[PDB]
Formats: sequence, C-alpha cells, structure tokens
Amino acid sequence: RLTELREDIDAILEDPALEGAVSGVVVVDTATGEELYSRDGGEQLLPASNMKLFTAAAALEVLGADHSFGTEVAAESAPGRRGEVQDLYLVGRGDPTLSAEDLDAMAAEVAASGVRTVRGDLYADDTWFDSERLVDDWWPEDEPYAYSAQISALTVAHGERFDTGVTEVSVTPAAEGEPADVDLGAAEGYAELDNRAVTGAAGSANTLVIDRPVGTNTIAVTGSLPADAAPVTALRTVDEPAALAGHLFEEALESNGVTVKGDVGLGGVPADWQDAEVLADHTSAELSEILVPFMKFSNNGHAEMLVKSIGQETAGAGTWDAGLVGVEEALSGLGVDTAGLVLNDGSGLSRGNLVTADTVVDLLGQAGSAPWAQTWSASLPVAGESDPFVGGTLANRMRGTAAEGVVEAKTGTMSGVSALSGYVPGPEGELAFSIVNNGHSGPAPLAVQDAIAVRLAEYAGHQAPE
Ligand SMILES: C[C@@H](NC(=O)CCCC[C@@H](N)C(=O)O)C(=O)O
Ligand SMILES: [Mg+2]
Ligand SMILES: [Mg+2]
Repeated sequence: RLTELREDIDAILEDPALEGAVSGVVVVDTATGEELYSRDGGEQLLPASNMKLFTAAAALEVLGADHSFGTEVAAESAPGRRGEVQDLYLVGRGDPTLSAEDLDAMAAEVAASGVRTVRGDLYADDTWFDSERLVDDWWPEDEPYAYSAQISALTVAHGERFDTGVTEVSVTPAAEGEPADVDLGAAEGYAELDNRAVTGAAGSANTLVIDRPVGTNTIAVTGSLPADAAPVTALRTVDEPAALAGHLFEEALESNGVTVKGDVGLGGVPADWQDAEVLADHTSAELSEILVPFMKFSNNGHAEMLVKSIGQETAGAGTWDAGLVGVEEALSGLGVDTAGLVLNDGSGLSRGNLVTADTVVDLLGQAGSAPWAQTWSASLPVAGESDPFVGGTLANRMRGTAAEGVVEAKTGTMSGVSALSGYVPGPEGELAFSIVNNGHSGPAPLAVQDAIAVRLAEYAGHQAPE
C-alpha cells in the first residue's frame, strides 16, 4: 500500500512541465516519523514565500502570540490655557496594520487633550528600525509593486489585507479624445502626478501602463483607456512610507479642529526632551490574529517588519543583520537543524535565500508540538475554500478534489521558482510534506503540486466531495 504511493508520485514527477528542473519532494508521517517518500531531500534550492514559514515560527518563539505593536503622538509639554503646542511627533513602533482610520482616531485624542494649534512643525519618527528600505539583491525594476514596498517603522496599511507602504491608483475614462481621470489615493498631495493617458474610442484597445520610475516619487501613467471600459485600479508603492503617514496625519489633525502651521517631514524625538507628553496612542491586535492576513495572502512587508522586530527583542537593533540571526537562533532552540539554511530576508523575495526540503519538514514537525501550534496552523491557507480569509492563495486550487478543506499549506511562486509545503491531516495519520521546484522554464508547475497533495489526501483517508 506504501509501494503504490511511491509509484504514483514518481509518475507525477515525470511531467513535461518539469523540463530541466530540480525538485525536492519529501513526505513524512508525524505520529511515527516514517519517511514515506524522499527525492533530492538534502539539495539546496530557492524557496520564494515558503521562507515565510521559518520567519513566522521565529516571530512566535521570540515575540510570543500575545504580542502587540504601539504608535504615539508626543509633544515637549502639555498644551496651555490657549491650547498651544510647538512641534509634534508621530512615533511608530513596527505596527504592520495601522490604517487611515487609526490615524483619524489619534487626531481626535490630540484635540480631546486640549490642543487646537500646532505652532511648529509635525514630524514622523520611524527610528525604531534602521532606514535601510530594501534588501541588497532585490531588483530595482520591481520597486513600483506592493510586494516590493519600502520597509519602515511608521507605515500606513491599505485595506482589510493590510498592504503596507502603498497607495491605490484609479483610472476612469472620459469622452473619446479627452485625457483620462487619475486619482492618486492616499498619496494625493504627496506623490507627484505625470498624466499622459488619453481616452480612446468605445471598443478600442486598453493600452494603459502605470509606473513609478526608479528613484522618483512620481506616478507616471501612459496609454489609452476605451470610453466603454470599467475603470481601473492598481496598488503602487511610494518613497518614504513614513513621510506619507505624516502627510496623512496632519490631514486627520486638520479634519479634527487642530491647526498645523508649520511643515511636515522626517525626524526623531530630540532626546534633550526630559519628559515628553504623550497626547495620543494606539495598540494593534495580537500577533496570533495578525498572522492570518500575513500568511493567508503572503504579505512581504509584514515578514520584513517582523524580522526587524526580532532584532529589537533580542538585540535592541531594528536591522536585517540582527533579526536574521534572531530567526536562526530561535529555529535552533526549537530543534531545527539549520545546516542547510541561508537566511537573506524574511519574505522570500531575495534570490539569496536557500532552503532544503528536509529542513522545511523538520520545521513542520517541530512547529506541530510547540505550545503555539494551533495559532500557527490556522494562519496557513486551506485548499479549495471560497472565503479569501480561509482559502487565501489556495482559494481557487484543488476544489472538488479529496484535498478540498483538508490540506493546509503555504505557497510561493517567482520566475523560475515555485513551492508548496504543509499538512495533510487525516485518520490514516497526519502527514507533513514539502515540494520545491527550481529551474523550470515555463509556467510554475502548480498542477504537479496539486496532483501530489490530492494523492496524499486520498492516502490519508479522504474522498472528493460531491
Ligand atoms: C508574493 C508576492 N509576489 C512575489 O513574491 C513575486 C516576486 C516576483 C519577482 C520577479 N522579479 C520575478 O523574478 O518574477 C505577491 O504577489 O504579493
Ligand atoms: Mg493628501
Ligand atoms: Mg475531508
């Protein structure tokens, strides 16, 4: 019965979609320790977002599942009888889920505490982490997109999925011949606009491109939008996430009866301040609840921000150098053999990262018996589930198969690299698996990945729903 399972995974791995590719495939039973299958298990490969598994376990060991993140507004002293302050500071401490609403409610607290004129300048303080925005070997041409957002301690998160350091751009058509309407979203009055886009005839071709040219803070739009087209939206990153958070915070202050008379910029609390007055503050949800949008949708910003938060807890340094050692140590203290690991970031966007399929499975076994095991496995995408917040990146995969609603696994796809790793819980034993593909030269081999997980689910004692 175990001899036939091997013949089918051998046959699945023959597919022409794996032409010139190296693939690590390892399957293990969690109750016994029986290695049911092993192919190139100790070979070093790139993981893409499967590197988030390692990060997320280390964030729970170091910071704990009870951990939350704070944000504050500070002045040198309280406001007077006239209700005047000088300079104000908005100070961030690594919150990956700070919304525009959250800023509005802090701007109400500021007015409630007796302020009605900010006499000086307003400063944004992100000095809880270093000001290294991107990783060394990330590619400059990817910088306009939400997954390559710059890293900061003061960052504003968009929408219910909490995409940091970005703004939503909207393009609406007018009459044929007239320029199209571009909205910059939150970054209105912060980022610059370069609108070169026109409206085309009804039924003409959509040729619209939205860019942020490298080393600028400009949204550049070109092409035609047909008069009969549904309007277009796109998330785009900005330069200095903290300066935007600043810009968005004085708008909130102004909307709330507090007047800012000076300028807005970056800067930290002067230190010659002996007793700063805290006029407003906010507290995030706990890390266990934050792990859900993070792991279900594969958030890169969250992972890089959590690394730098590990550097603070272990060393007092908000840095990739220090946090990456913290990840490595915490993984060891849990029992993982980290001989084959090369750690260059938390998200897995770096092509400097290397894992092995034996290492991922080792992690999945150790995380299975850790005190925080249920909050860990809840964050992982479930196969074939409609609900975005239950299915995540596996929402439209393995539906109508024996794996629907059963297989819990993390994904990770890039040019030349793709991976699926997680749990197959069932009555015939709870399984752990890792599939890692490198070197393929077409579409990512997602159906080969699906095919194995489905076959393992039938082996674990499941059937396709009807
Ligand atoms: C998970 C995240 N995207 C990525 O990691 C996509 C990485 C693309 C890198 C690109 N230079 C390439 O090589 O194709 C996202 O879609 O949010
Ligand atoms: Mg604005
Ligand atoms: Mg089932």
